Amino acid sequence: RTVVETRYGRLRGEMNEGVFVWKGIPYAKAPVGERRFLPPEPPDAWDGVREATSFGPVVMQPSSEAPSEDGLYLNIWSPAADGKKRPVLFWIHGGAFLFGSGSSPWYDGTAFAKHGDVVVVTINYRMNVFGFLHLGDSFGEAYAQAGNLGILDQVAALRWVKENIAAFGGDPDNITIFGESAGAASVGVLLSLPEASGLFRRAMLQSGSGSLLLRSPETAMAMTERILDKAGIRPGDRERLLSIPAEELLRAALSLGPGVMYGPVVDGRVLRRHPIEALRYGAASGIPILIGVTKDEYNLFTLTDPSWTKLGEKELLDRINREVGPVPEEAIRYYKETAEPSAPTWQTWLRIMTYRVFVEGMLRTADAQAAQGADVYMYRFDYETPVLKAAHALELPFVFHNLHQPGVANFVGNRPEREAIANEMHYAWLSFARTGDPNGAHLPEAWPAYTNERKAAFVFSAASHVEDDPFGRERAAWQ
Repeated sequence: RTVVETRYGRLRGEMNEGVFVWKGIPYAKAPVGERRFLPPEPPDAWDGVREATSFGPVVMQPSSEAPSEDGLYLNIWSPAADGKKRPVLFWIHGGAFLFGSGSSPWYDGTAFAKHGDVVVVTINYRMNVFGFLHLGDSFGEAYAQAGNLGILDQVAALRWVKENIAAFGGDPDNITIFGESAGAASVGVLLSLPEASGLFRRAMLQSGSGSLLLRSPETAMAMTERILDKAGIRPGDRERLLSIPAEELLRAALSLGPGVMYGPVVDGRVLRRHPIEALRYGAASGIPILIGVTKDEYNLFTLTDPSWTKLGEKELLDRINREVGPVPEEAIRYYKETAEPSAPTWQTWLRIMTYRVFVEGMLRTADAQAAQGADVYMYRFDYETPVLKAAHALELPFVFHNLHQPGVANFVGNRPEREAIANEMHYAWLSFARTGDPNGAHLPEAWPAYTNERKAAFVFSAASHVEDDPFGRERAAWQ
């Protein structure tokens, strides 16, 4: 029962906690050598039973084997490899398109599989300079898609599942794609992608949207120019581009520091238009979504960049305007009125960042989908949970019910309470993937669908409840 036959050959998995797991399955040919910076290609078939008991290496990233360009692998968890057509949850990890992997223990699919009788798939996709180096036409038409290779890898993994998941006990016609932060931005992009249309039935976006980390061609090209200089690669020198060692190319890129931000590029080749705008044109009509945000998420960014908490009010405001401005005066007045008397100054203003980077994107996405007539379920995660990371969503452990897993901010205190919230989110996510509706007795009260009329959203906290148009006042302040 551990051996499964796919279109490319047989795979041997292993038993774990009562469920079956297959690790390190290649979903595309290794993008090394002459295949570097090129779209993903179908993996080569093999004879015999390939071992799928160990995770494959993770993609190149700043550093269990060592990171490698040969990291296009996926992992599968299932109650049993049969023909029960179970819902399929396809996870796209976050990490600012810079680091991370589907093999990280906090994404272990055992709980979802065991508690919901669903199949779970987690993947790796090319990141940073290997997956998002926008070359444009600088090195020829063959590399015109280099700026979005990470997205293309995700699509290639999705096609592999659509084509082979049935053998692992999953239903190819009931795939729900979900992700957090950069992973949610990836979901947002795929929702708008013609090439991915029909590959999945539903989507869930946790603290992210198609606008998160999205770059314009001009912006992306400017970054590429700096990277190539640091790497000693002359524009148009395909030879050096392909022979430079992976570690050296990665070091060159990282030396630019957190100034360089990776992400999808509306390059007119892979992404023809803004991911959210596309939704307005029906790119994802008929695709239900569950979407939400982590309360005051940008505060978490000050942990990685303390500079925000050491700027004068005027000096802080200017930095915000530079990054997400222009900020209308109506908005400023709103934030001064809602400020917390006991909280430091920067916390008042950083709320502008939380809104522009996370809330607006979610609201635009929900409004676009609702306008198309598709069901939308919106939420705000308020539970205060403890904490070196690039992205800062906080729902993950509760959604995956991986509170035990190592690496997780597992600290003493409120065990029963942490369990209650997990039992609410875990099962609501399972219900959405199963039937397109997160409702059930696992929720203290009904979670109404998001409509322009009521704009209802579920609030997950120690005492979860429904709130009508909670972002209303704030939105009005800007619009």
